[PDB]
Amino acid sequence: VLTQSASVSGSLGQSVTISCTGPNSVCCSHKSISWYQWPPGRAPTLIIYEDNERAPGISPRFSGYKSYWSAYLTISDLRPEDETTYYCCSYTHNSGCVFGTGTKVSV
Amino acid sequence: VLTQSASVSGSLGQSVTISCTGPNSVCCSHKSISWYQWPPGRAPTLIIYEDNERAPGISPRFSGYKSYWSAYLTISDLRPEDETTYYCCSYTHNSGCVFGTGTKVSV
Amino acid sequence: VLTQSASVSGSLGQSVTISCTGPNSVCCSHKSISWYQWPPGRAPTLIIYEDNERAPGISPRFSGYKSYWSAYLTISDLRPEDETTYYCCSYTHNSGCVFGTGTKVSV
Amino acid sequence: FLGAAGSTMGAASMTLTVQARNLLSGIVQQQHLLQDTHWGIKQLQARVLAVEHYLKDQKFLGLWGCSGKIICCTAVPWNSTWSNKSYEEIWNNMTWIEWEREISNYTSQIYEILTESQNQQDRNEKDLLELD
Amino acid sequence: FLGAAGSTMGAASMTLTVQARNLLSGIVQQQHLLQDTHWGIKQLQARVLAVEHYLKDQKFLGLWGCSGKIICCTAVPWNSTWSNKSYEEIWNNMTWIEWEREISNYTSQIYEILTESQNQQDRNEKDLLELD
Amino acid sequence: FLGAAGSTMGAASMTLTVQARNLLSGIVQQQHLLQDTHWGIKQLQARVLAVEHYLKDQKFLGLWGCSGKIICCTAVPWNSTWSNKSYEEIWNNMTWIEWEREISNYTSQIYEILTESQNQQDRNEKDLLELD
Ligand SMILES: *[C@@H]1O[C@H](CO)[C@@H](O[C@@H]2O[C@H](CO)[C@@H](O)[C@H](O)[C@H]2NC(C)=O)[C@H](O)[C@H]1NC(C)=O
Ligand SMILES: *[C@@H]1O[C@H](CO)[C@@H](O[C@@H]2O[C@H](CO)[C@@H](O)[C@H](O)[C@H]2NC(C)=O)[C@H](O)[C@H]1NC(C)=O
Ligand SMILES: *[C@@H]1O[C@H](CO)[C@@H](O[C@@H]2O[C@H](CO)[C@@H](O)[C@H](O)[C@H]2NC(C)=O)[C@H](O)[C@H]1NC(C)=O
Ligand SMILES: *[C@@H]1O[C@H](CO)[C@@H](O)[C@H](O)[C@H]1NC(C)=O
Ligand SMILES: *[C@@H]1O[C@H](CO)[C@@H](O)[C@H](O)[C@H]1NC(C)=O
Ligand SMILES: *[C@@H]1O[C@H](CO)[C@@H](O)[C@H](O)[C@H]1NC(C)=O
Repeated sequence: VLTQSASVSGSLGQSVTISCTGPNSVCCSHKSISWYQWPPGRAPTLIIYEDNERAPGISPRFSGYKSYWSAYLTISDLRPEDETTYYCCSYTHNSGCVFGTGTKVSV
Repeated sequence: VLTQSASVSGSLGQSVTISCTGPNSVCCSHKSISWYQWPPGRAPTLIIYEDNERAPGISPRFSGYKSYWSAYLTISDLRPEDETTYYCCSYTHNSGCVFGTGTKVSV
Repeated sequence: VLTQSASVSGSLGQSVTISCTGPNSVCCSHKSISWYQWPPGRAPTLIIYEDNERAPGISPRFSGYKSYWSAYLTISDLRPEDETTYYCCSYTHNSGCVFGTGTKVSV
Repeated sequence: FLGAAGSTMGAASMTLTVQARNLLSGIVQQQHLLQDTHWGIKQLQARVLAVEHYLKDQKFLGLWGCSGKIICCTAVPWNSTWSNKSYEEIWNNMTWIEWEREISNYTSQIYEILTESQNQQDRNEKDLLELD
Repeated sequence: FLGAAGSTMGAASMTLTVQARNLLSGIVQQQHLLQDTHWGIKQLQARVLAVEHYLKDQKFLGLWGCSGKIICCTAVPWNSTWSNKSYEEIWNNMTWIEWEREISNYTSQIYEILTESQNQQDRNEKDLLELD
Repeated sequence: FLGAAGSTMGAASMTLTVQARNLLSGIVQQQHLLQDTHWGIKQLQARVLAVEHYLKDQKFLGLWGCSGKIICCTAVPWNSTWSNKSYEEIWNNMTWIEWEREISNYTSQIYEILTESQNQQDRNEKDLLELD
């Protein structure tokens, strides 16, 4: 029910942005949005847990934001290790996690 | 020389007021006015010593006030034990006490 | 190079003033001016070291001031012990002392 | 200790200073100690007890934000259950020992509330305040 | 000491008060001393060590301008070298003993900087300020 | 104690901090005690005297409203009888031991006045102020 950009591409040292939006009951107002780097066939990684807050050890070149109808994940200073699928989730303190449709960052 | 209301009457749960006034040299400006409940033929009782200040243990339904020409003693929530004679006095920190003409609260 | 008033006179209980002025590089802006009582043929005495500040033990009747082109030494409540020659000097924290041409206070 | 406790509390409020002076130690002219074997240990115990009681009172003071003041006003409202006596009944009719005797049974809860209230106000609220 | 150290630091921030109460001395009902010869000297040493540790912590507090507060905010910025952990990582994921273990190696330099900074600001700058 | 007392008072005003650090106790690396019978009592006396002098100075500080500061300004005017020396004569020509030697005979009255004045101002006047 959470939709993202189908696919997206970038180049060296750039900044690729991915969207995450849905209905009012899924992605609107102040429901926390998390972003995971999730390479296909391996283990995920917490990139950004709270809307504007990252995970420890994450390179500072990853940023997150949330509008009133869509959340955005930005990857700056693109490096070859970023070429994976990324997924978002909507959650509150007790409500369960609702993942997204994913987005493959090309280069 | 200190004059009060001759006599006064009330009923259950009411509030009867008694006056205490005299010349400028007796009851005017800021000379402290005290009010004693004084049943006839028995021992008195300090009801209100300073103009707006009561004695310890007194029921809070007794109040006092002082204008620029007369002091007033109010008895609220009248009860049968209030049916006595009340007297006022004018005094300072070193000047002697000058009692009043008394007032019998009927009911 | 530092010039003063040639000579000056006063009387009992008065206040005689002496000037000390020179070029911009000698007596101008904020170069400290000191005043010494220096009887001829004997030892000097520090009267005023900083422009508005005296030496310890000096009678308070001695005062100093500095304008933007001349410094002034005032002696109030004149007494016979003041009848000496007075000299001024221009100095900074590291620059050397440059004395003046002196002034004999008559009476 | 020079102050007379037979005076009203409003009178000893002025004399607080000499009593607070004598509390710390005696006025100067500290004690030469020859260190008698098996003796003087009572003297060391006496000095330790002196500093212990001083520190107890300073602990109460510092927990109350009054670590530098002799008189400090607190934001603890007075419980009428502690005493229904008025201001002119306390400060003009009672003496300090009398009032402390009357308040002794509640003094413990007073200390606990006073420590909790004065600390919360000056720490949590002031912390949240400078947070913005 | 009533507080449980298994809770997060944001949880023990509320319980600070009971722990600060138990630090000074035990709750009242101090100890009758018959003064056994060659005995009880360990008890005097115990009391002296108690007041010594209390005074050490109060020395650190008073040098920091916090002599009257339990929580005080300081003008010392946090060094990322001490810990790169965030606010929600410290106050929501760590417990007080864990955090003190992580910070133990830098605690000394933290104390020294905190004493120098908080003292300079509240003495030299405030002195120069009232100078004019 | 690192500070050199041969420097002027204006120079040791900067070095106050290290001297205040060494006063409390030595820098860390407290003392293992095997408790020799009839021995070590001199060591307990030494520790008690250390805490006693520290507490004497902190008593003077706390009575003066300066319980949290190293430098505090007071509302006590300077008596010219104590010393007619100027500011640049004191802070630029004298050293701390010299100045304390000069002021030693008046130090007692200075302490008493300083305790009375700083206490009255911060207690009675502030009490009457919040009264309205
Ligand atoms: C002054 O205050 C004291 C309060 O202690 C009052 O005396 C108390 O009276 C009650 C009974 O009325 C006794 O139980 C207390 O032990 C008394 N306390 C004492 C004697 O310290 C006293 O009545 C007050 N004075 C006036 C004029 O009201
Ligand atoms: C909570 O904080 C602790 C910090 O202590 C994190 O655990 C540390 O992990 C590192 C290695 O990643 C170890 O070297 C430390 O010894 C650990 N400290 C402990 C266990 O106290 C822990 O990862 C944090 N939790 C989360 C979810 O990030
Ligand atoms: C610096 O200050 C000291 C004050 O102590 C001055 O020396 C004092 O001089 C008087 C006599 O003039 C002696 O009684 C004191 O014992 C001296 N105090 C000392 C030596 O510590 C000294 O004169 C001042 N310096 C200047 C240049 O004025
Ligand atoms: C103070 O009075 C309130 C009023 O009911 C009461 O709840 C509280 O327990 C009292 N506290 C003390 C310490 O007396
Ligand atoms: C804090 O970080 C700065 C930044 O370079 C460094 O110079 C300083 O030495 C550090 N101090 C401590 C106590 O870690
Ligand atoms: C301070 O000087 C005044 C001025 O006469 C004097 O009355 C007072 O006793 C002096 N006090 C001290 C402590 O020197």
